[PDB]
Amino acid sequence: AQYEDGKQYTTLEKPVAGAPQVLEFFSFFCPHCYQFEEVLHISDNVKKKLPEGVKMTKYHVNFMGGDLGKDLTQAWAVAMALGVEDKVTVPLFEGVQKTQTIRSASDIRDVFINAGIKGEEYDAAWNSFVVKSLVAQQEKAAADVQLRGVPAMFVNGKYQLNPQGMDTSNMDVFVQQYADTVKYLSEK
Repeated sequence: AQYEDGKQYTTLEKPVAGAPQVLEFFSFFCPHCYQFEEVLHISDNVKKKLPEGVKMTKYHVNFMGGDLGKDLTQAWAVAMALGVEDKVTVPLFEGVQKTQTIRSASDIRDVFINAGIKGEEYDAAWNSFVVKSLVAQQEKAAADVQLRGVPAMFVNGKYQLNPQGMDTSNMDVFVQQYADTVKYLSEK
């Protein structure tokens, strides 16, 4: 066939009920995730090919970068609660991987301040129980698919994107193939 299990996607043998439709996992410590965000704009190009009525979820993971990795999952929860994902994603990647100026929770906070979120507002979100359960959701979702690797995408709690089985000669071709596969899996 053209799309075959174990080729452009794998099937979970332990399918996950009540999962978000399109679920993406990442880490600001994850180098391909940096690529997925800055260079390839994967999340974006997928949305452009997803149907009417499909919501897109993206979660951070703990298993890279130790104590800062966890700080970063809470911070992403703050970002989701405030709706400021599009303003902090890039300086967080670049602060962790490019300039390496993010070394503590306080440096993470600085990115939010610089991005125009107010101190009072960041610290109140940081410390709120709404952010705690949002942290809990991110962790529960990673837990349900026994996640050991990022970047990762899951469709309808049963399919996992397998980017290794797509070719990377051409960046644009890789992206479209990736998105088209998400579209295929979506309609399944």
